[PDB]
Amino acid sequence: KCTLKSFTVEKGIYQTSNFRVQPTESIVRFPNITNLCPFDEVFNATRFAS
Amino acid sequence: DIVMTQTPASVSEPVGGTVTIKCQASESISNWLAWYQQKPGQPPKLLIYAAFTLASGVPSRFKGSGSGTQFTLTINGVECADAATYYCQQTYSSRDVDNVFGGGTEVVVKG
Repeated sequence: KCTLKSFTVEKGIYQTSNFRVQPTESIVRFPNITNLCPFDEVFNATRFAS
Repeated sequence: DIVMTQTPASVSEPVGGTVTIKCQASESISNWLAWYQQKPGQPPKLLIYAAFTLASGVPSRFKGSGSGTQFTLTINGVECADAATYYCQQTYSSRDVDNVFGGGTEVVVKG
């Protein structure tokens, strides 16, 4: 009824909308890297260059 | 972490020439640099700091050049009074460093 914007629908076949199975869960895959990048030695350096 | 070498080991040139010393770094140290001279039986004295600026009371014959990795110390004219050992100091990062100063370079002037 909402698609036709009418309270009465004549006999027939109407295409209303679409369907799509929603995702079940979420996964994320990254390489087995554990070393943390040397942000400390670059940022926390006592003296910087010119 | 920071290691340097100083070359040449020794130089010899008559009174009218120009003597030059190379101080090279494993990784770049920017301008941060200092050149030191010690007479025998005498503590070292600062000659060039920041690799470019002349020290106090030092004659205008010693020139420091280069930036980053390669640094050169050039003397326009010798007078047989600069015959001594020269060192270059990293003065950049000394967290875990065996020696802030580099190798020894003795200057020999034959007059």
